[PDB]
Amino acid sequence: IRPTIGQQMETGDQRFGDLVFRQLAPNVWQHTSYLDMPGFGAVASNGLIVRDGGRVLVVDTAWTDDQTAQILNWIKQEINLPVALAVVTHAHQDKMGGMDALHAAGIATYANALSNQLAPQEGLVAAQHSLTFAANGWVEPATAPNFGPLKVFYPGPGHTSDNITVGIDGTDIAFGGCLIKDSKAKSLGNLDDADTEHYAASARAFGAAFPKASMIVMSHSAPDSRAAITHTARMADKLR
Ligand SMILES: CC1(C)S[C@H]([C@H](NC(=O)[C@H](N)c2ccccc2)C(=O)O)N[C@H]1C(=O)O
Ligand SMILES: [Cl-]
Ligand SMILES: [Cl-]
Ligand SMILES: [Cl-]
Ligand SMILES: [Cl-]
Ligand code: NA
Ligand SMILES: [Zn+2]
Ligand SMILES: [Zn+2]
Repeated sequence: IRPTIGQQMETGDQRFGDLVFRQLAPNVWQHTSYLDMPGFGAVASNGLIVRDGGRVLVVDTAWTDDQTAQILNWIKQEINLPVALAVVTHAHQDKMGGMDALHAAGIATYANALSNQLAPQEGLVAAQHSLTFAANGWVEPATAPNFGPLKVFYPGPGHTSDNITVGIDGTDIAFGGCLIKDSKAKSLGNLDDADTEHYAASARAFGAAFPKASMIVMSHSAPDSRAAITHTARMADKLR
């Protein structure tokens, strides 16, 4: 039950197969999957599940196809509405490891064009659709058709050059993915593929994109305050 990296079990977490689901809002769930790193233990990765009327929107895969299938299973059981689309927040295993499971389920997948271009080099499957972004980082609306409350924002390079973020419009929830670390984080996680020059501005950009989101959901920590953004940014300031 207990990851080395990620939030531990708390009451109101629902354990379903190998995954954990935490209701954040009437219409928003966090999905948590665990990659058993040999010798390091389980690494939690969080995405989101959003009910938008008669359809469900997914943010990020699990680490694996098998885990992402369990997410669909959980959605089927708990919401029992079709998954309209998945948005995946950059081309790394924690965010796009389960693309095949979404595709096999006939779920329309969207990623940053650059994530799609990077997917093959990262041993991953591209999303079937490419999000492009304006100079101010907002998704080009035509590339994000019928996204409902998923408000996609490319904050700039940080965790990766392709990392994107998702505000859940009509909620106080914004999703920073692996760009954002919790307010008590000692580390910015894996900086291997990171843009250390732009990280801070990108963390802040995310904050300013979703100025009214009080609940910040991220890949490897329990949903947190805006302090997650500000702390991530302050840590990122040291990188320059
Ligand atoms: C949680 C991480 C430290 S690992 C993860 C990602 N890495 C992977 O998905 C790798 N496939 C992986 C290899 C070994 C152990 C865990 C993940 C990355 O490089 O951002 N995201 C990192 C992050 O968000 O900082
Ligand atoms: Cl709620
Ligand atoms: Cl503008
Ligand atoms: Cl906002
Ligand atoms: Cl700090
Ligand atoms: Na890489
Ligand atoms: Zn990553
Ligand atoms: Zn990550």
